[PDB]
Amino acid sequence: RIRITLTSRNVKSLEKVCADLIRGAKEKSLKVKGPVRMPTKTLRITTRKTPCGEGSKTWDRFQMRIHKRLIDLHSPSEIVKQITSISIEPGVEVEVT
Amino acid sequence: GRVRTKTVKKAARVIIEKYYTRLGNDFHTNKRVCEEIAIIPSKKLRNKIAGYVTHLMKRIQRGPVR
Amino acid sequence: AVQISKKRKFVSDGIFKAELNEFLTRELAEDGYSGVEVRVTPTRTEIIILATRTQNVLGEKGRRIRELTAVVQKRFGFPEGGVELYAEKVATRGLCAIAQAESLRYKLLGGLAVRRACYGVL
Amino acid sequence: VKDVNQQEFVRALAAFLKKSGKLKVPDWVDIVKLAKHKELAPCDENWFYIRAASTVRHLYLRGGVGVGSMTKIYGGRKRNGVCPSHFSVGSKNVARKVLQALEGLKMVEKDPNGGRRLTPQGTRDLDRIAGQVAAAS
Amino acid sequence: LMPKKNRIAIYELLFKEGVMVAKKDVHLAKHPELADKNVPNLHVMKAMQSLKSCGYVKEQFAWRHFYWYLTNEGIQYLRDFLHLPPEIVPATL
Amino acid sequence: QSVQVFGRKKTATAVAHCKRGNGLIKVNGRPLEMIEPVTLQYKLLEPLLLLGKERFAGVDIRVRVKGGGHVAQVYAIRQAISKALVAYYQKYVDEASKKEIKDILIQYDRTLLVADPRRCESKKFGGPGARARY
Amino acid sequence: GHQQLYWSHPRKYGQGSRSCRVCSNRHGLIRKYGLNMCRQCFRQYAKDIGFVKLD
RNA sequence: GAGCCUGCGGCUUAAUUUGACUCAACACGGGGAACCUCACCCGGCCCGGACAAUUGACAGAUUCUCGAUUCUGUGGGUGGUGGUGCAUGGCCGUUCGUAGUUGGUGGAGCGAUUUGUCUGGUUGAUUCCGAUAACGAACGAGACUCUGGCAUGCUAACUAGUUACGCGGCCGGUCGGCGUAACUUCUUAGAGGGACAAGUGGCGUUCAGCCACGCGAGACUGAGCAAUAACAGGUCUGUGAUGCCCUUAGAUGUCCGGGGCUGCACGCGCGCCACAAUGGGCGGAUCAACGUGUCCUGCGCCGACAGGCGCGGGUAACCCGUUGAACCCCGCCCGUGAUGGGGACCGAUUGAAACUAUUUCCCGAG
Ligand SMILES: [Zn+2]
Repeated sequence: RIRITLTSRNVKSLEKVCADLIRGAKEKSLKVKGPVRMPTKTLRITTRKTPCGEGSKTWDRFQMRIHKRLIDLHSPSEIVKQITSISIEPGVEVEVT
Repeated sequence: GRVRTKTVKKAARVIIEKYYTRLGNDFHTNKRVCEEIAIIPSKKLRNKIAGYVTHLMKRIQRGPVR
Repeated sequence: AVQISKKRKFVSDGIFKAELNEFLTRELAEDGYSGVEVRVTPTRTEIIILATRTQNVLGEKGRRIRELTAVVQKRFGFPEGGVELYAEKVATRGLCAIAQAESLRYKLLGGLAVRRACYGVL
Repeated sequence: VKDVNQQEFVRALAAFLKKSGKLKVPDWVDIVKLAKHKELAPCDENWFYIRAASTVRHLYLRGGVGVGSMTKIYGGRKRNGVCPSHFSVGSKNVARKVLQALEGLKMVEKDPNGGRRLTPQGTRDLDRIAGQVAAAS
Repeated sequence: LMPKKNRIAIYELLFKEGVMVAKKDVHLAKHPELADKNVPNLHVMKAMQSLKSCGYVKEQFAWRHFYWYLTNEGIQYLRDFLHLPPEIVPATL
Repeated sequence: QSVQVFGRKKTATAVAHCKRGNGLIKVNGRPLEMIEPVTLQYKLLEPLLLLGKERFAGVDIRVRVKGGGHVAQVYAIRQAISKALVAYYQKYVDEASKKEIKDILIQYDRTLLVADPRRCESKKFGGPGARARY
Repeated sequence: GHQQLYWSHPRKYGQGSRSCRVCSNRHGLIRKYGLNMCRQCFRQYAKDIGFVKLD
């Protein structure tokens, strides 16, 4: 069995390649496990706005979304090589195992 | 702060003059008409429009609005 | 290997996207540089470059395009042939902010006029 | 050990371990201050039997603890006087000398996981005391 | 105070590929690209500094690093110093 | 053959499992009448003395609580044992009594059946808490 | 010689052992998430790296 | 106000480590001061050195050796925590997030300009209604965006769990640990719903709305982005942002152990109880959450505490971790008292290095 994870930065492009992967896999009559929704991790960086000591203690709250989706697949690796080459888009990282 | 803006005032009036028989005195039925007729990228804005149309319909059946 | 964690992988990616952006805005700012788009794919890292004029960036037989390919592979640690750079020509550059920002900057550095150059891009 | 007063249970279970004088009861650790965040020594003379009964009680509830997490259970608020009071672990040696004492009584087992669940005899003696305190009320 | 044997390793490597990248740090022990020798970082940033002042190389920078490119004139200067025929050509050109 | 109804305080989520027995009211294995906050003893016995002793004799509910604090878990228990009981009267019994138990709980305390939407809002800079400003 | 006294101080720790990877400054450094850049410059590349303000 | 922790004047004089002093100065410069690096202070190795001669040096606070395109081979190549933020940009604060600006056409005036952009009601709002020589729109406001409150409805989960009966002790009941059967209440995150002044009553140019009741997860809130602009309000000490000037090889980059953590009284903000009595103590008992982790830390030896040693997990919903958090809850002790109140001032660990205690702990200390 092969477990391919999907770690991305945008949710709109994550669920797109995730749905395009399971559709490209279920059409080959393969046992695909459901998309596991890993908890998202935000990257908080509270930086002072002004590059000096003048201000009213105004801070800048930054964030960065990190979404991970797990996809398992029990099938030979020869049938999954071409499937991994059709759902590749910028913003999402593919980790085949 | 229950006062609508010009985006809700104008849209709720142009939707009645083009569609009067469509909208009744129910907000939930009027809410579904705006989905098929108008194109709005927000859901909270649609409820404000359909909500004000319901207020206008009570005035229309009562008399001619100004 | 180092087993880069995801919290430090996205940051290491975003810095490579930012450092390559600043290096090209200081080098390709004359040919109308507008940005780059990366696609992290193993053994084939296609790094496209968006410029307004790409015929001069190529050269006689692709001389300047070979340097930048050999420039980032030595600073960021890319193997031989493991990185591929492509040059694309954008359209309607009037909608690109940095394209019009560098446009009138190269004309305001001569002290000609600040009202003619501004109205020229408007 | 539940279904009864957990405070009256350890008050009754400590008296059980006192009658059976088979614990370790170290020579010097039984007369020192218990935790770092504490101010003075425990006012009770048989304090080692009270924490012993409390130690088997927590192992009856949560297993695989070990002496590393036992000091977190008996942690408290440390008085810094002028600095803000914080939380600190209780004591590592007190938990170590009280765990090895129960292993001598065949109540706790050792494991690479650390301080595994109570022995069938350790669980046996706990419910017996739990039944006596229920009948007393 | 720069030796001669390292001068060939820094210029021939810059000849086979017209790109030389060095990090701006005057306290670095050894250059990453110059691993077979013990060439310090000073012998990479200062020996290349004389090429720019004489107009033999073009430099670029991203906050820590130099991006050197052998100009057409600079390659002619290195064709006689490195003792190579006029028929060979670098990889970048 | 069982209903699991959760009770949510600030963070304490208490899910109650509903079964039928002969006078057994325990939470997390421990008996409900012997929880640490002896002060809040009647708060746990609140759905007992106004709902009916004979109507509460043939019910066995075991609650599992996690999160929140001490007092938040107390109000999460009474929120679990009350809603999970009404859900049993409405799913396995008739609604004639399911509304009878519903009316006696509401007339006494609404938060006994409706969770509070109150949560700890995000802190802002420039002050110690949410609104205060040092 | 001079190779045993110049820059001989250990660089293992301290505020000067590390600096910004952009401005080379040693004040307001952000050692979080492997940024290793001063705070006054992180605001300039917050959008380029991906730390956009979703708030 | 009390002791104390830091910040800035004032003093000190190797220099007390500089800017910024109403709002919009004083835990600010993300600056909680051992070295760094520190701009200040004083001593020195030093071409780890160039656009048109040895670097050393056991002998010392000088004897001689070797390398063999870089030596004032003879007026400019350059460095920047050095000045100028009353020369600047970029950013930021503030006015002020108070709600305010602009165009066309038409009207008034010779014209600059004015009307629109308004008496009133309402709204947080130039938000609407209404009025009206103005009409119609734009920016802002709002909408929007991420958050939180519910959805037993859906999409899925051995990197999240419950629930069903079986090997673990007690009295099959009653409580725990160990294994792959059903699906998702609990957990996570995707899609899509839900809340609009919609319903009733009352008050209102019966418009704009407002108020009270229901039903209901709420009659609903907390961020973000934030206009025409202005200030001589800060930033040259955040930048290979920069102009110019000063300083530029006895050096206005370092660096060596470091000196710079400094007091007769006044000032801010902040932690800590007092004026035990609602508190300190001791022993129970029992519940979080965001966030981080190549460093977080789990088990076993042993210190009283602070530590130390070997063995391990975790680049993470996988390990820490079911994050056994404190206050609080319960039992006992203390008691017209500067008391068990108050915690001021007088062995280990980190590193190359703590003296002017870095922190930590022990006893004393009041
Ligand atoms: Zn920087």
